[PDB]
Amino acid sequence: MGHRTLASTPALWASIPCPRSELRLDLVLPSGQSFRWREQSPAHWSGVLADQVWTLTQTEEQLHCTVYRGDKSQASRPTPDELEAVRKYFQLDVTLAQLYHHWGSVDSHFQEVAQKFQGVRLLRQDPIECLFSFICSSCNNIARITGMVERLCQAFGPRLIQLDDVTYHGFPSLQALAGPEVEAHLRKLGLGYRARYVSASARAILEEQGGLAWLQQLRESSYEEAHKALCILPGVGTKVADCICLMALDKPQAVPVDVHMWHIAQRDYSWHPTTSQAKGPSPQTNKELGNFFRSLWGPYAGWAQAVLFSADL
DNA sequence: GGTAGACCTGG
DNA sequence: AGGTCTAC
Ligand SMILES: [Ca+2]
Ligand SMILES: [Ca+2]
Ligand SMILES: [Ca+2]
Ligand SMILES: [Ca+2]
Repeated sequence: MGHRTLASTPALWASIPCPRSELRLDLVLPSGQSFRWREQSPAHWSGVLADQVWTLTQTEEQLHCTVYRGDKSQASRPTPDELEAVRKYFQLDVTLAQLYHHWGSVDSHFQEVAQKFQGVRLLRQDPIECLFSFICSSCNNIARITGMVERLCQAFGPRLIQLDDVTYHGFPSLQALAGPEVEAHLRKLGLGYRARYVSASARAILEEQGGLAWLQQLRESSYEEAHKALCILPGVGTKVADCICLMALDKPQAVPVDVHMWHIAQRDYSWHPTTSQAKGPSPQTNKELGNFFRSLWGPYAGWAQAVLFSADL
């Protein structure tokens, strides 16, 4: 049959209690957090989650999930253990109603816009996927990032299943990305200079930093200590490190600063740098702007940012 | 020690 | 969407 819909094969879906006010798929899944989610049917989002493929759709009160067991298994509704993977991914224990309240309390501007854009939360992503996706994000549009990431997974990622005319692949290992002649191969896939960064970082982690554990144990480390460590890797500067911290390493206070931020900082908040004499973006001033919004929104500043970014782009 | 080049490209 | 490395 291939890609399932809620109407098409109703016995195969299981529901996770979640109102649209807590999660809007259409606002989080395509919004440049993950690049590997596709809306194959209208309102149905298919992607790879915990090394299986899932199709997600939502009604007013429920989030509907189905998982694609292969030719190995018979068709089954998602198990409670399987569904806890989905819950974990979307970090539903974090309650947006409460966060939106707190942000709207201490920021009148937020109140105005966040009323229109609810359900904008942050995914908890695998650090590897996240790192390499955002290494490729340098000087890059979401569309081209999406293609680069997709091509990279087809090339070096294990085959999961085929639905319709789409072959879902897992995100590649450090071993695959550290393999010989990978950079050359990735250039043929049009990553450009990012090809060198992918290979160099995969090798840097495996051969110098002590492997996958190093990257994963940056979850337990502080935001300060995790950011310093990521920046050692080739291709990883301040902005990429903040993205990884915020989307993979459980640092909600991380505020990745780009010119989009500055536009928002000036238009909406009328913000000027005080410490640095420089009036434009720099290492000093971006450090301020991150601190400013952490001061303004507090520990979940990064999540609050996402509501504003999802309002514009 | 904050700034102006090169790096890839789809344009 | 447009950041990271290198250079003085
Ligand atoms: Ca994995
Ligand atoms: Ca199953
Ligand atoms: Ca794929
Ligand atoms: Ca670096």
